Parts: sequence; C-alpha cells; structure tokens
Amino acid sequence: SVSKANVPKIDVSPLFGDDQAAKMRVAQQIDAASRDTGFFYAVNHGINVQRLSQKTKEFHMSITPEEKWDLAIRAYNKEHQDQVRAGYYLSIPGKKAVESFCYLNPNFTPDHPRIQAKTPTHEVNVWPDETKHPGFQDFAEQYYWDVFGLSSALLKGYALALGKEENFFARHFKPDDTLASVVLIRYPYLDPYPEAAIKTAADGTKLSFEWHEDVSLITVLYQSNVQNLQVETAAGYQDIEADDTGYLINCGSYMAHLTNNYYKAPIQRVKWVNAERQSLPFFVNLGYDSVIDPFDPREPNGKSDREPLSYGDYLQNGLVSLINKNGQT
Ligand SMILES: CC(C)[C@@H](NC(=O)[C@H](CS)NC(=O)CCC[C@H](N)C(=O)O)C(=O)O
Repeated sequence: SVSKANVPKIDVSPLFGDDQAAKMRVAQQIDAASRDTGFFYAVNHGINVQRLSQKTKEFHMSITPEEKWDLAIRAYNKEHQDQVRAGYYLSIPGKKAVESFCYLNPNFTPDHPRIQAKTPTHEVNVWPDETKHPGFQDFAEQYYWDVFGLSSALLKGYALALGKEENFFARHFKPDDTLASVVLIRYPYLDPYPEAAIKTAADGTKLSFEWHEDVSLITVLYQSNVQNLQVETAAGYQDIEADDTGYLINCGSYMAHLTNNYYKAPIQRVKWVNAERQSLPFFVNLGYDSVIDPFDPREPNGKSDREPLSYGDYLQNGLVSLINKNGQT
C-alpha cells in the first residue's frame, strides 16, 4: 500500500576539492534528486556522525527536569522572554513525546551588533552547567562548524546544479551572521505510548508529526537507524529509508521561492514509531538581510515574477507559521 522513495546516495566529496568537472557531475546528481523526490543522502561527507550521535545521547539521557526548566524556551518558561529559538523544548509526559534542544550561531554574543540591536530571530545560546555536562557545549559548538563546512560545500553543488557560479548561495552563508540552527531532537520509547501524542493522517497513517515543508534554504539532517520519514508524491506518501551513516538533504521553502519552484521544498512528515531515536537537523539559513534574486531555470531568459525576499523576514514568518500549523514542538 505504501511504496519507497528513491533517495540516491551522492558522493559529495568532490565538492570539497578543486576538480571542477567532478563537481559538475555531483551537481548533476543534486539536480536530478531535487527534481525527483527532493531528497538525497550526502555520503563521504567527512563528519564523524558516530560521535555526534553519542554525545547527543549522553546529553539527552542525563539532563534533569530542573536543568530543562532552566534552559526552557519562552513557550515553556515565561521567565525567558528572549528565548524564542534557542533552548530546551520540553516533553509533556502523557501528551507530548518529543523533546529537543536548539542552539544558534555561537558568534551571537552580547557583543554581536544584531543582539545589540535586538533584531528578531537573533539570540544568544543557552547552555547547561559545564560540570554537569562536561564537553557538551564544546562538542556542540564544534559540530555547528563541522556541519557548516559540509553545508557550504553542498551549497556549491546546488549552485552549479542550477547553472550558477559555485558561490551563488554560499556567499550569503557566513559565520558572522548565519541564522542557521542545530536541533537535537529526542524521540523516546514509551510503554505505554500516549495516544494524545499520536496523530492520524487523512490517509490513516499514524504520525508523530504532520506534513510540513522545511523553513530553510537547505536542510542537512542526521537521524539514527529507525525509519520514520515520508515524502509526499503525486501518487501518495513514500517511505524514506533510514541511513545513520550519511546526511539526508533536501531544499527548504526559500529555495523553492528563488527557483520559481523548480527545486520544490518537499512535503515531509514523521510516521509514528515506538522506538528510541534521534533526529538532528541543521537548518541552513542565510543572514537576516540576505536577499537572493529569484530566477527560473526553465526559461531561456531565466526571468521570474517572484519578489526578492529578505531571508530574515522569511525565517521569522516561516517559523511562526510552522508553529501555528503543526503545533509547538
Ligand atoms: C526531520 C523533521 C521532521 C524533524 N522535525 C523538524 O525538523 C521540526 C518540525 S518540522 N522543525 C521545526 O520545528 C523547526 C525548528 C526551527 C528551530 N527551532 C530554529 O529556531 O531554528 C523531526 O525529526 O521531527
């Protein structure tokens, strides 16, 4: 009744190199995947995802209720009015199974001019006690830059795939201003599993999270070896096989906008599965004032009707809309 999506594995290592022709061959694979289901698996990425999964688990399984309140975002703790994005997202036993921890650009400090200006979507990360979680902040901050370097390379491939120079996107992806975020999501094993946390799709599938499109330029996602994700096609939702050695990549809704929907943002959802697992997305966001001129690779002139959209405004509205539609995570 449910088929499987074709998610090809793409060796992205040439995108770190200087072999321009081998990088074009990668870009071709990115193009075909973005025109098909919208997903591919980046392999030969150079990131130690075993350590990522290990450190994330140690954190998830040792953080206490007291620590979670102390780090909670505004939605769970009224004392933290400045934490709209960064902080801990608490579970609700009996009602909400998922919980997570989100942090932003480590360069967002009290000295950063965007923090000084109080610009929306900019926040200073919060962190647990170093002695209670030794090495976690240092591991997490390094991972932000590890996956940032991978994402920069991926963006080179997407740029070439669309007929642009390889810095078309990456020039807007900078350490000093990127709004990109990491989210460490824990999906717990629960017995009994609360029914209030399980949603029933229109087609009858039991879901942990309803359909949505990523709010991002691209999404660089690691998940443990538990199949859960599905992508919508015209013939219905298709299962995305799990691969806990690589990264699941897809374009976000900002990419759809700037390419006149040539690279669509795939509609994705999360099947319910009673299994302890991890979902660790990196949302490749640009700067608050970054603006990419839309174009249409279908057209000889590449002309597009779409208005240039400032990334900051896109992000703010996108994250609020996602909360209004799919609920507070
Ligand atoms: C792979 C996804 C379905 C993953 N969930 C997600 O990506 C979820 C829901 S779509 N993403 C979000 O809510 C947006 C988080 C944005 C973040 N707080 C920020 O300020 O930057 C999962 O595993 O649940």
